[PDB]
Amino acid sequence: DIQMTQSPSSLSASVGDRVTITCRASQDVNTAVAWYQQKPGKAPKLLIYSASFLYSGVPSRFSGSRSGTDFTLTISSLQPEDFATYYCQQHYTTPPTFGQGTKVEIKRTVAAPSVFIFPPSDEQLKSGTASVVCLLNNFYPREAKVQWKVDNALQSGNSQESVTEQDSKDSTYSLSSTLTLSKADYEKHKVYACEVTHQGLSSPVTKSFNRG
Amino acid sequence: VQLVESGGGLVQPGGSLRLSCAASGFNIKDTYIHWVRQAPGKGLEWVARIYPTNGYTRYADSVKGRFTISADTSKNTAYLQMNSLRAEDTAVYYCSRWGGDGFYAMDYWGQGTLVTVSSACTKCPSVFPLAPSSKSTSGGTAALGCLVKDYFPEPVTVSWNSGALTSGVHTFPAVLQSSGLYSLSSVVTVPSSSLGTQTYICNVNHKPSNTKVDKKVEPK
Repeated sequence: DIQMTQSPSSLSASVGDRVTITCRASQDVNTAVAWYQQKPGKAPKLLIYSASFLYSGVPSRFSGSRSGTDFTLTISSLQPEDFATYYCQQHYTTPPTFGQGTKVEIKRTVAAPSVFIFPPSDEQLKSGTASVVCLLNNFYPREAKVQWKVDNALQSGNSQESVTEQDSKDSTYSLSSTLTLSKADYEKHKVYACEVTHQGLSSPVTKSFNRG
Repeated sequence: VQLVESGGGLVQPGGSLRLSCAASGFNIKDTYIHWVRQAPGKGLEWVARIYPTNGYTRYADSVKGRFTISADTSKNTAYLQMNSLRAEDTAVYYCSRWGGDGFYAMDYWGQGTLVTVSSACTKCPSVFPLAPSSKSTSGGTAALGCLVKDYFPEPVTVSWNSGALTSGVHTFPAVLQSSGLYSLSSVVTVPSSSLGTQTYICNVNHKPSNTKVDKKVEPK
């Protein structure tokens, strides 16, 4: 199997920057290489065919080049909508092999999250369980710390986080943290709080509510 | 030109499943058809290919002896028969063509079909509102949403106001809870002044259990 060694695995650059993604084919594959762009939850889209030909409809800022066994995809002026995982593919021999992919992230100015807290619904409480949700909206960088405190007790092992993929227009992330307790455990406490630590915040922000 | 996959879903380990790839706007007899898969959070992996006119096929070593690709040229459809499915076969399966004037790359792909190889069973989601409150405001902007909980297998889709509300919407990637069931929230930031005036309804769809839920999210 001809390996397509893609590098780097991840990449972060500002808008307007020139980004270069390389694939070193372990064997000669002449110009039989294609480049694909994959947005989260979507099918890959063809960018470059035959190592250097721009596929119809693809912006001119994308370019492909071959230099022996090394192939490159260049985005001359990185745009916010270029957040995606890029993959090279050789089709010289069977099996057609894909590179491991390159995750391209867009650098932007620091943006503090807007924090929101959501108590469990009465419908869910009736059903005997309590989920408390904390939302961190539109922030940059991705690194954020969310701590749950139930009557000042730091919670551990009873919450789960989810982070959205970078926004294609404003380059921010969003995060949800869900604290799960039984209705019985939930009714034994009063203040439910989520404390957020982020680069855009002077000091940690706390959002909370009193049960009732 | 369009490629449309169907047939994905939950199947037990050792089980069998046949995926379909219905092509339109072109003749599959003129092109090669490929199957490419992607495990959750992983990269792309070519699985199989066929030349429908003469039925010549090729497979990846990871699926050889268990998967079979075929085609019905009158129906303009290709198939992926999967036998003895393993947990490692869980992935979104895409079909693709090798076409054009001289592209010889995969120019058109299908939307994909998720195949879950698990001994667990189907659970529809429980949908609860994430009500906008005084604790869900931030200077003229309120947040509201829906918690889509305890479903299996993936996926679920969420939309707001039948697709009329898209800006400010964030549907989070599902997470697997300790129970082995998925959970996610879909939130939207709206003007605080719209709370008692605009109606907000989340439309949840869980095709694996034929479930469609429309939950109205009211302040309180």
